[PDB]
Amino acid sequence: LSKYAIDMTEQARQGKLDPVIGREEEIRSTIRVLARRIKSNPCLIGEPGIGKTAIIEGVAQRIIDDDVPTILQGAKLFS
Amino acid sequence: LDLAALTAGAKYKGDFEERFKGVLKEIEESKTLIVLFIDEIHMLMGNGKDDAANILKPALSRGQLKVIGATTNNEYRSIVEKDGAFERRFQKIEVAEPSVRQTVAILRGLQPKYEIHHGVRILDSALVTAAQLAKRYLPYRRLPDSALDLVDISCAGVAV
Amino acid sequence: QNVVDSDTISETAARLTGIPVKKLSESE
Amino acid sequence: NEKLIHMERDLSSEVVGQMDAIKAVSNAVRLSRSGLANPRQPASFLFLGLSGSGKTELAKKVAGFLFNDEDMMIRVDCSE
Amino acid sequence: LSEKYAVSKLLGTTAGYVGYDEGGFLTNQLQYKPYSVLLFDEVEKAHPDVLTVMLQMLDDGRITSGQGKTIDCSNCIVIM
Ligand SMILES: Nc1ncnc2c1ncn2[C@@H]1O[C@H](COP(=O)(O)OP(=O)(O)OP(=O)(O)O)[C@@H](O)[C@H]1O
Ligand SMILES: Nc1ncnc2c1ncn2[C@@H]1O[C@H](COP(=O)(O)OP(=O)(O)OP(=O)(O)O)[C@@H](O)[C@H]1O
Repeated sequence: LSKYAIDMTEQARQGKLDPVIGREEEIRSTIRVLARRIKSNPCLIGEPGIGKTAIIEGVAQRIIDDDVPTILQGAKLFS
Repeated sequence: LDLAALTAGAKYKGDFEERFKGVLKEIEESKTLIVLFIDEIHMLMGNGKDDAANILKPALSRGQLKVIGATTNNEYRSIVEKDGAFERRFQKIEVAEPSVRQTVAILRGLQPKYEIHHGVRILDSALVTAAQLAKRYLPYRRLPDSALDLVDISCAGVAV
Repeated sequence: QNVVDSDTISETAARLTGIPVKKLSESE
Repeated sequence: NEKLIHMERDLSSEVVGQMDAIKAVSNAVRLSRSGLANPRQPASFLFLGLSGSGKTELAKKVAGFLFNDEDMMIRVDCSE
Repeated sequence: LSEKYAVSKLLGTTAGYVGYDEGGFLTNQLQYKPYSVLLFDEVEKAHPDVLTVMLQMLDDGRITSGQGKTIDCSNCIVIM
């Protein structure tokens, strides 16, 4: 994936991806969906400038910090 | 930045990103504080968006990639209506026309350029009156240019 | 120059958003 | 107990006076949430009065009350 | 002012209709210039439908355009 995708979880592990605050529900919702069997592909829909990409950086952070399910604890997240 | 490399320089479907993405990455680091700018940023909305260079740019906005644009107020309105995204990255900076007296001040700064350009002397009163003339008789033009046109035109008149 | 709640936010915002009503100028 | 049962009091607190209207509303909202309002029909009312009477205030307070959000309301300019 | 109103004042062309110069005269001026003062000349002869829609700014200082955008410049001053 070199030159195809950015390992958000590595980058956040290394800092740079400043911590996401107040979007814990969006992240939990993302997780509830990722952990589904049906349509497990959540998407963030809303006004621009509210931190939608940032939420995902938050997802990466949550993954790095293992506040995610088994399937995500052993996972990576990319941009 | 824009129009040439971003449009004339295109034959293939990925040419909105080839060269464009290239330069965006070329300038991210080390080579001093490179700032690109767009004089005719109206294009950067895309005709129906479709990432015609326009989305890749803001997509990378989390860092570096410092660019200053320029648009008229109505073009601004149009790129806003036709995009909804670059606006989250770009700061709207309002530019007001100068007063007549201020216009004269720029005319004075510019006066010797015109004397040189045309080989003619210009009176300070030329500049003063040009600016008030313009306010009075050129309602469809802004003072900076209008006053300058009166100067550069007069000078050209004499040059001929 | 500890970022000032009032003067900094108001002034920098005013330069970009106008809002003269937020200035609270000594020239009142 | 407050959410529909003593709605009259919540509405009275936000909308003072207009007790007749408030009681008419109270019956309406109770039918809509008890499920008795027959499913064939959304509850609907015509609020008539004088300017400054609070007739739209009451409707907004109903949205306030029912959704905990007065901005829940959708407005329609029927005169335009 | 005629009943066509839209573009020449506050609303602008309903998006998708020809003429992408939208509310140029008033709304866009506020869009561009956060706030200023507006003067409504001889409102007696303004088209009635327009007098009515301009109420969205008169109170509940909202400014929703045909652009699908909203300015809401309640910071302005209006004189009729
Ligand atoms: N809740 C938050 N906690 C921490 N940082 C935030 C938060 N919300 C926004 N930010 C910061 O503000 C910026 C907004 O990021 P982001 O690029 O997601 O905006 P956006 O909503 O995605 O708009 P767009 O879809 O155009 O990127 C981020 O760079 C992030 O650092
Ligand atoms: N009984 C009341 N209790 C509390 N506030 C009230 C009451 N009656 C009127 N108001 C106030 O009056 C305003 C709303 O009044 P009202 O519902 O009569 O609007 P209106 O005069 O019909 O305006 P519109 O020209 O849109 O109909 C609110 O700002 C509200 O605080």
